[PDB]
Amino acid sequence: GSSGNPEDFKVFKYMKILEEAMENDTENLIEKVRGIYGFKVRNGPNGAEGYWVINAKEGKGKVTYNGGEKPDVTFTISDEDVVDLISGKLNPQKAFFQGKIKIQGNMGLAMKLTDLQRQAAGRIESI
Repeated sequence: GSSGNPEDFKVFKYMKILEEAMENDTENLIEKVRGIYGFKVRNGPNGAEGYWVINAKEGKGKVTYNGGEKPDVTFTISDEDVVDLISGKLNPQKAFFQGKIKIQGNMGLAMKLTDLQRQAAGRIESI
């Protein structure tokens, strides 16, 4: 599988701000959802594939390429669609259903991850 550099992925800048943003919340909700996240991102620049590990288990929330640690939950998304998911434009719910999101749900942890994605949606209004 042709794998170009991870910087060329759209998720690069998103996961880099993910790193900050998760803990950037003043009440560091990362401590509620302490876990290790594995992001398997496909459909890279030229059919490339990437994998970043978000260590939130320590309450840090840092993302590292080939983390080496066992992620409590792992997601599988396309580099193209991640931008809508992380922006709150594309529903990870509908994405899960349509195969854009393949996540091994942890009954406790991924539900708090479900809580965090509510914040990542960036919605203020009711509809």
